[PDB]
Amino acid sequence: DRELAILATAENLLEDRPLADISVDDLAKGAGISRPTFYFYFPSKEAVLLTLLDRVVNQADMALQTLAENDRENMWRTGINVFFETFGSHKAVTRAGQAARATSVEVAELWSTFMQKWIAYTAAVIDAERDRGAAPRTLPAHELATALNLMNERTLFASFAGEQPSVPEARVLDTLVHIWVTSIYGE
Amino acid sequence: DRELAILATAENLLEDRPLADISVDDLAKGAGISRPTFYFYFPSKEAVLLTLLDRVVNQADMALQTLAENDRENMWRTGINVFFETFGSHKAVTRAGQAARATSVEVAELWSTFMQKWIAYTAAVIDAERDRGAAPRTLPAHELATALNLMNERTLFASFAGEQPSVPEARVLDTLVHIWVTSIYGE
Ligand SMILES: CNCc1ccc(N2CCCCC2)cc1
Ligand SMILES: CNCc1ccc(N2CCCCC2)cc1
Ligand SMILES: CNCc1ccc(N2CCCCC2)cc1
Ligand SMILES: CNCc1ccc(N2CCCCC2)cc1
Repeated sequence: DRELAILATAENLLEDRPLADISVDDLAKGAGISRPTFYFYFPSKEAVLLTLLDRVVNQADMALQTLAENDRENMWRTGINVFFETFGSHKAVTRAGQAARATSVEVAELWSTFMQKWIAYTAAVIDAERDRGAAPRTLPAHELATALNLMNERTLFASFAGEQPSVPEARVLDTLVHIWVTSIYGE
Repeated sequence: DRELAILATAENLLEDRPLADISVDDLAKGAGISRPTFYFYFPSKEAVLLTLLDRVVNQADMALQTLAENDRENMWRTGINVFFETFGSHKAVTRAGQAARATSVEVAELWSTFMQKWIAYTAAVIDAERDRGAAPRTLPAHELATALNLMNERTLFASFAGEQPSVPEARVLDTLVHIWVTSIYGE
């Protein structure tokens, strides 16, 4: 399938260079198609990135939904790990998709919708923990959930991209889980 | 002074539109100078932004240094508030400077150097709290400090920019302080 070959080529090329340094000819060439055939499937390379990002985000969303449908520290660690493993398996798409937020309304909306959904879920679990007496009623659950999920987005991204500063990738899950558990269950 | 007029004009224009939508003629016109006179002071509008960002970051750094040279929850709240009030007083420069990270090595290095400095300081205070028995020895202090400061960067930025999702600006200091205090002092 030619559309899949375009997507595979784009992800492969994003490992080596940013989207600005990839041409439609590069994408068409790697996919084994002509430039006009490429434009049948996508109007631009930015549309290719949007489709790649949608597939990665959808993969994380489906894994989280699978977890949601089935100790306290391990509960949170298993969910945070979905983000760690899913986006960490597509670091080039993740990095390019984060950068495209500044210039693409569709990319920004894709990220925003996903984040709002799992912030709302986080808040609902915190509320449930408070209802059963396991967690104290401290901050508004939705505000706490927002900050913790923004921390995870920024901190996981830093670890993936090798940024300075960053938590080493091999330490970042423990670091985030500690902060989540102490801030959710601590007085 | 013509350089200051350029900087003032750029900050004023960044409140209304991004840097891509501001021309050197716009900057020169607002500053009351010609285009070639502008290029005496700055080689590009991106250099103007870099200078603006350097002034804002330096303002925060000097305020933090003043605090460092002079209860536990209030100690952390007063320091986090430096970031809240300094960058919140220059939201347009802050937003443009964050966006320029993706394309400017000098902007990225400016942010990185500042962040590394106050992560190192945060870690040193955490270590001091552990040395005097006030905080438990849980995560490596530098890793904990890294995640907490990345949370603050991402979460304050979201609140300033009106992003969705975000913590409301009037709630964001309480939210961050809670997470810092529980994760630093909690077992
Ligand atoms: C039964 N709840 C399973 C579960 C499902 C999802 C999560 N996460 C926690 C990390 C943020 C997304 C939601 C945590 C636990
Ligand atoms: C509620 N949203 C939680 C969330 C947490 C982390 C992320 N990211 C996405 C960017 C790469 C790091 C993981 C995205 C969403
Ligand atoms: C005596 N220590 C004062 C003090 C100075 C700086 C801070 N911050 C805390 C927020 C991150 C930057 C460092 C906290 C407390
Ligand atoms: C250790 N660095 C801490 C830090 C915390 C917050 C920020 N930001 C800068 C972007 C706007 C929100 C505040 C920058 C640095």
